[PDB]
Amino acid sequence: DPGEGPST
Amino acid sequence: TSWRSEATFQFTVERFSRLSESVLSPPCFVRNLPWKIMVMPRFQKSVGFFLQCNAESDSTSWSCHAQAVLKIINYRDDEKSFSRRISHLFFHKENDWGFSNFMAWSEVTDPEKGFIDDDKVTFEVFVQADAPHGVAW
Ligand code: NA
Ligand code: NA
Ligand code: NA
Ligand code: NA
Ligand code: NA
Ligand code: NA
Ligand code: NA
Ligand code: NA
Ligand code: NA
Ligand code: NA
Ligand code: NA
Ligand code: NA
Ligand code: NA
Ligand code: NA
Ligand code: NA
Ligand code: NA
Ligand code: NA
Ligand code: NA
Ligand code: NA
Ligand code: NA
Ligand code: NA
Repeated sequence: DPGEGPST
Repeated sequence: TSWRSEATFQFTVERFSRLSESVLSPPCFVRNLPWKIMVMPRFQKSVGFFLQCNAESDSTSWSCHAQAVLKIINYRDDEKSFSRRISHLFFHKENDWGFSNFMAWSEVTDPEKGFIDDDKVTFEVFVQADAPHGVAW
């Protein structure tokens, strides 16, 4: 998956 | 004006193949708040691409919901540009949102793909933000 979420 | 409810802005990252630290674009004002593009390498490996909002402010009362389209421009054919969309409530504890694995690093840096030229890659954000709360009382 594209790893959606906060930069951390 | 800076009170506009939406805007599209770009940030061109130079010496891209050599990117090691997180890079931040100048601010674009929408709803009178500073929005920025954040790019970083993730695991060379993948392209980290996030949208940041009002991160410098020490305020803890603000919030702004927005939808956005994060796109990496393909200079050879814009129909080949790659984009993903997000929907997020930005506030002091969650001031940015995006994708740590937006695109494969090998693909964006592939000279035959059309995303990189002279080791430069252009990022674009189209943000549509709702009226903020806890800011302009
Ligand atoms: Na730029
Ligand atoms: Na910019
Ligand atoms: Na360059
Ligand atoms: Na800054
Ligand atoms: Na800008
Ligand atoms: Na900045
Ligand atoms: Na602006
Ligand atoms: Na700020
Ligand atoms: Na910001
Ligand atoms: Na803040
Ligand atoms: Na900032
Ligand atoms: Na800021
Ligand atoms: Na506050
Ligand atoms: Na708020
Ligand atoms: Na809002
Ligand atoms: Na809000
Ligand atoms: Na806040
Ligand atoms: Na941030
Ligand atoms: Na490319
Ligand atoms: Na580009
Ligand atoms: Na809007």
